[PDB]
Amino acid sequence: MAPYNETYASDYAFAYEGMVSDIAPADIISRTVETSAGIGFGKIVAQGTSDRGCKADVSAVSPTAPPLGITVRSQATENLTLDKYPRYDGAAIMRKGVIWVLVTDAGGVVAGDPVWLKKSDGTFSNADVGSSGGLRLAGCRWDTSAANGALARMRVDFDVPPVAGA
Amino acid sequence: MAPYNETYASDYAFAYEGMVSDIAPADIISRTVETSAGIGFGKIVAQGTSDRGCKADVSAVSPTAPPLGITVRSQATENLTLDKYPRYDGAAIMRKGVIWVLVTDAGGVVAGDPVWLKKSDGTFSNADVGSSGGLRLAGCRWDTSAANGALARMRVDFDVPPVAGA
Amino acid sequence: MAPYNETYASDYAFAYEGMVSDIAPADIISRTVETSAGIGFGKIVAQGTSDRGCKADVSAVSPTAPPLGITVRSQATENLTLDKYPRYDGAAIMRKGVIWVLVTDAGGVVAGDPVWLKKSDGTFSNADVGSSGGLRLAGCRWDTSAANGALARMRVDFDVPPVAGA
Amino acid sequence: MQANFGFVTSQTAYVEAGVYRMRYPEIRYPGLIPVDYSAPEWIKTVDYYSMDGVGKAEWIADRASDIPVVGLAMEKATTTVHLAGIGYDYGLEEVNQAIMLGMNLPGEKANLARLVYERMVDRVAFTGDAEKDFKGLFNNGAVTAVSATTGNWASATADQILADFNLGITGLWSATNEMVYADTVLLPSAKHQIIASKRLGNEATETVLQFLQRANVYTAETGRPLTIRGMRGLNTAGAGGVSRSVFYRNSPEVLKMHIPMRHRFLPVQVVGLTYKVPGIFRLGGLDIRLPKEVRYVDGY
Amino acid sequence: MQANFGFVTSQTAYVEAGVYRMRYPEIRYPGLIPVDYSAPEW
Repeated sequence: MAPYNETYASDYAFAYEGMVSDIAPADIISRTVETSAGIGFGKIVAQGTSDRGCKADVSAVSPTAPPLGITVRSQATENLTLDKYPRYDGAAIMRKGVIWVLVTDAGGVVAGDPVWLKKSDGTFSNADVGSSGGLRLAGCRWDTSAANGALARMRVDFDVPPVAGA
Repeated sequence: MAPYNETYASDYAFAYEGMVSDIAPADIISRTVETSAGIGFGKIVAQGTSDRGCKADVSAVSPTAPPLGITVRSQATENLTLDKYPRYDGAAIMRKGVIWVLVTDAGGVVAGDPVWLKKSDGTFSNADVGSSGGLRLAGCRWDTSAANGALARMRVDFDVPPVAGA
Repeated sequence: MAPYNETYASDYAFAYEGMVSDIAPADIISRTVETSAGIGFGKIVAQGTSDRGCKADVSAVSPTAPPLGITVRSQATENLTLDKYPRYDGAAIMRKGVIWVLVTDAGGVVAGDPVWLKKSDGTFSNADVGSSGGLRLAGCRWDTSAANGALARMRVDFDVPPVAGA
Repeated sequence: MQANFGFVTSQTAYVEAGVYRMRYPEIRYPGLIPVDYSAPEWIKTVDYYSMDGVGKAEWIADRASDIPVVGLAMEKATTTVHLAGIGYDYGLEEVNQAIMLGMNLPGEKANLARLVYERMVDRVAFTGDAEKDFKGLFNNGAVTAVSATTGNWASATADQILADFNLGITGLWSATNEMVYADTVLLPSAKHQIIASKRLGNEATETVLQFLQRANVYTAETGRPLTIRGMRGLNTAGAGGVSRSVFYRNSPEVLKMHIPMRHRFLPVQVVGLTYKVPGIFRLGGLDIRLPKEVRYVDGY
Repeated sequence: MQANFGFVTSQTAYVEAGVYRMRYPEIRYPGLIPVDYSAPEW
């Protein structure tokens, strides 16, 4: 009977942090979490050192060492970390479907835009940062107009090599 | 009751030359073998002259004429050629899945590496040969650490155009 | 049936972090915890801003603003913080009895020694630090010889004003 | 070894009915590692509880308030459980064609999948993978591993053999402050041969060294027997690539391996003339709770 | 080594029955040292 965090919303929300939207194709890949803390749901991941592991640290990704994919919302995750994949757990990375993610940009994004990754934190945006600290995920595009700090769905394809931007 | 080629192995092997590993997506394509001799199972193939044929000769592939794909282990192949696709036969090329192939490199390969093709023979390796005789399959990566002349599984995507390396 | 952290000890240990040793007198005082995180069991506390609160931050204690006392091991503490007094909780400060505390000194302590407080962290020792960062709890003495990082019981009286030492 | 589903036979030839399957070593985990299947199929962690107390007594006299006090405590510990799986597939012209020769391809794959299943469980139980950090029984880094008293067991007389064998039991007794006894010994199999064959160093009766079965420390202090086994992977598990042997107690409170769910198969998915078939299971890594009740002796 | 009389029980966890007490060596004096209690206790 818990009425806390009641906002009396006008209508239903759109999605959650890492939920997918149904479509026939999806490469979902099982990896093992390597970071000491968990990994959030809609997040980018790099290639681990365990030959099948992944890390949440993408500060050193390059066109030669591209990022691995994006985690998905699992909803059965050990109930000790709130919404995360705990250490030593199947990660369920996705690299082909359409997924809801979080926007980090001042002016927001619109339907068809490039997707730029900020290597410092691992956040998605519309344009390059400008100090050799951003990559462009070459095969990727948005699918929703959204403001700053809101959820937008994007279409992703990680087999296309990334592009470095200074 | 044939005990020849008994090595008393410690445990089961990993795979054979061209076997696949299960996953939801796979482009498997039917082509007709054009070479006089057959074509091996885990091998690269080029675009034939019959508008649906393939050849095992990849000595002239370029970014303008990319390779076609990789054959798969069929296990029902006319029993006259030992492990090959005979002349004038459906070839079953694959260009999206994950497949076991043979490594030809001195130092071996590790989890995430570029895949380089040697046009002279058609063998896969980790680094470029160095005399304008190698291509880089742009969308391709390894998935196993393996030594020289061993089997390693790699993930392949042939829609990404290749990169020429001198 | 939990056998982890089994050390097969020769005989029983002496006490825990903040346990008391029976004696007729004891001023035990009820205060309310003010720090965002909890407060450990055998710890020193300062005078809060809530007219009956206490803080674990003793970086600014002086002879004009003496410390308040030492917390005691309660064993009924909300089971969400392991061994601490959570925020907004009765603290049970002690300022007259004999209590087991933790030693932070290179050479250890012996039976009758002065008690010196290091204001930077709030640790007890045998001699002054030497940079105007230590107080002497004037009425206080040890009661056990102990090495570095071990438990020793000390007799405490907080009505005697402290002495500043440069 | 080829893969064609076909060989050329002749009319004047008699093909034998049986087929020889290539041999692999036995499974060896049942009976040495306690495993339980009681937990529910989809659980996430197994945790459990202990407790200890602490006090001190002192000399007091003549009406004083000084009388010391005692205290109590408790503790909890945790392990995890994970999921894995294997399954097979075939084409449309691999199965409708292997019935022409009466081979039953789909039915031959499930049996071998269960076999490789048991293989995987064994490998996890007795060694480590370094992907989930499941330390095994033969290479756990928390237990104490000591060398042998200058014993090679080749060109070594029976006195050295007996001294080396009882070194492990006495060391396990001295490492837990004289409280516990080794129940089970695992030896490399070649060394087990050397012991079982060499006589007791006797010209008098030439009895074998397995007189150890009734004169070891454990079987001497008490009346209970001692169990000695020869294993397979202990040949080079030592510090410098030398043989290793293990002395331990073999109780469900020292070792534990949980396997909530066993291998099952899921329905068949069909995609463009290809039948993809999955199959999954889930287990939890081996858990050595008392590391002082397991002892490694290298150099035998 | 928490000392709070309280433990959280997860819904997706399994608990084993029984608690384990830490072990201490045996007492060893009776039978080896003759001890009597005949004296008036003060």
